[PDB]
Amino acid sequence: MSELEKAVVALIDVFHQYSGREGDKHKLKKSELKELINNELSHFLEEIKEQEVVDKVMETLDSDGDGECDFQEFMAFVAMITTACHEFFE
Amino acid sequence: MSELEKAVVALIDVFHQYSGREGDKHKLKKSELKELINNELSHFLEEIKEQEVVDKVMETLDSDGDGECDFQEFMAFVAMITTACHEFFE
Ligand SMILES: N=C(N)c1ccc(OCCCCCOc2ccc(C(=N)N)cc2)cc1
Ligand SMILES: N=C(N)c1ccc(OCCCCCOc2ccc(C(=N)N)cc2)cc1
Ligand SMILES: N=C(N)c1ccc(OCCCCCOc2ccc(C(=N)N)cc2)cc1
Ligand SMILES: N=C(N)c1ccc(OCCCCCOc2ccc(C(=N)N)cc2)cc1
Ligand SMILES: [Ca+2]
Ligand SMILES: [Ca+2]
Ligand SMILES: [Ca+2]
Ligand SMILES: [Ca+2]
Repeated sequence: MSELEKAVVALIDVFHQYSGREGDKHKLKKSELKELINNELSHFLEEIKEQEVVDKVMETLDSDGDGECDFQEFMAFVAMITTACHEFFE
Repeated sequence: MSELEKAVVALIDVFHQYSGREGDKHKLKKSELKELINNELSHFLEEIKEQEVVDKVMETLDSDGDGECDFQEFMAFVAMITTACHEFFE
């Protein structure tokens, strides 16, 4: 597999390392999303320590109002992160 | 860096391995997009041999009508691919 192809599976891998931990196995609730960010995006994103900060990140990502981040909402999150990296973090 | 963090840079790396080859250094024209697909997505996508097929893929990706695929349009492409992989390719 190519680097692109490996990167694609890595995106799917990380979603499920976190999504299956609690409740709905196919969505990241706030507590799972916090965990993912703090453990998998520690170099790209400031550590989330306040519940308020998890809420605001989840409000941004949650396009269907169920209070959770599903896979396509996660893909939009990845697009935000990648775009920011691409821009050398503003 | 985490696997997620490495995957993010890999997405940026591959865009530029192909985007800088011809013309506008920050966009993939059809010929660059064909090259990327055939060389970097050979396990996920059928090889493109016909110009018609490049055109139709580019028509799908090109949201601002400039006939080229920029970075955010590339990110949507990646979202399509990842979603398809996630779905075990329908
Ligand atoms: N030895 C290690 N484990 C290690 C140390 C640093 C590292 O770094 C990778 C480069 C990331 C570049 C970080 O760039 C920014 C700038 C601003 C913001 C912001 N506040 N929005 C966020 C990120 C990777 C691994
Ligand atoms: N194999 C490679 N090419 C490559 C591999 C690792 C790397 O490590 C970057 C550490 C993260 C810091 C921010 O990463 C970027 C990278 C590229 C762009 C860009 N060209 N837009 C913008 C931001 C950089 C390039
Ligand atoms: N030894 C090698 N170099 C190698 C061989 C196979 C491989 O495979 C990875 C798994 C990809 C699974 C492929 O699954 C589909 C199913 C349907 C379509 C479709 N027609 N849309 C596209 C892809 C990777 C490396
Ligand atoms: N470290 C890992 N976990 C892992 C690493 C590599 C891998 O190789 C898959 C080859 C590509 C074939 C299609 O890949 C997928 C993978 C996961 C899902 C899913 N769970 N939705 C859907 C499709 C699978 C899992
Ligand atoms: Ca869950
Ligand atoms: Ca949602
Ligand atoms: Ca170009
Ligand atoms: Ca365009």
